[PDB]
Amino acid sequence: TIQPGTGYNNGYFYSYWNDGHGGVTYTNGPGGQFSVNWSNSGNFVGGKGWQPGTKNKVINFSGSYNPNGNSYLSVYGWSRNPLIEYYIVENFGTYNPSTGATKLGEVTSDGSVYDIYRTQRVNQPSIIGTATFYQYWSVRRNHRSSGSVNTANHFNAWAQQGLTLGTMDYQIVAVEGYFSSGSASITVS
Amino acid sequence: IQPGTGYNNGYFYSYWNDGHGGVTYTNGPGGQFSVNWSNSGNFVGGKGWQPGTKNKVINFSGSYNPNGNSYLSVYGWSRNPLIEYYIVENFGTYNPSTGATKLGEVTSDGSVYDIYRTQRVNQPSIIGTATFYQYWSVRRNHRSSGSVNTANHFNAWAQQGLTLGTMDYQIVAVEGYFSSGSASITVS
Repeated sequence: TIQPGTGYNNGYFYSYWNDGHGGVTYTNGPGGQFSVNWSNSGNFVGGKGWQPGTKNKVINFSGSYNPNGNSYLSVYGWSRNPLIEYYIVENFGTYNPSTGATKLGEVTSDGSVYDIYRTQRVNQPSIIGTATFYQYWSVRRNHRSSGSVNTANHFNAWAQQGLTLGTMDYQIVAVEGYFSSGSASITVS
Repeated sequence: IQPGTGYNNGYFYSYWNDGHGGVTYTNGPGGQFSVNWSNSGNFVGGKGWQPGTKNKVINFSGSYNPNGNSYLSVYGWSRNPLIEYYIVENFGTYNPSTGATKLGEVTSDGSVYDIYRTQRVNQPSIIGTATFYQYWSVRRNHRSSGSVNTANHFNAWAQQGLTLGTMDYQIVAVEGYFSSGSASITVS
């Protein structure tokens, strides 16, 4: 009933994307809440937040996150000029999504050490169309499904290692899945 | 001893420096060598084989105490194509793969290694000044003793399209770069 796309719900921006593989139900709830239920999904990512995001937003989230297989829960966003995709990963399922990415260093924020990484995406889908761009990762060592993310600590850590922010695009708390099943119910503020 | 190559107590050795001063390379009994350095320039030296092989299992043991920029590695070259390579087992204050292009990961001898390549442009080499690629495997679990199955690295590199030519020397080496330290390493 909610199809892949973007828009606003109950005051919050939301984005939902899938590869058309079937097996994902994304729902928007009251306020900053969204749920995802999935079963033998393909690749998807969806959630609530802001458009545009900012370089110093403190993002609060709370709820339940129950992946069965490949999945992660993150602050997810994009920047323009240069085109950048980024993830501050708060929890993941059966696969560490930083695997294969180049480690850049570490940062401490909001009660955990994070490992930071970058990888190059070549001719991949993006907010401006097929493109080659860098994808930044900050992966929390102490997994959780509630908390507060001071995005500035991660942007500062990435910038130390090559990141430049031109103009911010969207910035959401998102659940990603990749050929897996699960449920999640997350509220953003 | 002075910068050069040779054999000592059954082992090939190579010692190179940039002329800056501040480093002593010493050959010891059997497969042992030591390095002591203090405000050095750039150097690399150690013991092993000439030529090395693409399936050698290399054993090293001892003490490695860098104070600054340094690494401990299986170090060697191939010819045709000219390739310089490092399987880095430990390092000091700087990750020598910094800025190199990551090609993948390989698990070997008790650790995940990150695999990289970079290009050296008009740089010193075993055949003179040249431009050539440099392959890296960098151990995540740092150690100063252990066993290196070189085939696991060479095969992983090949899978990422990193061809090796005819093998030249292959040693366990201590490198330093504008730093101080001591090391005592025995190869077998």
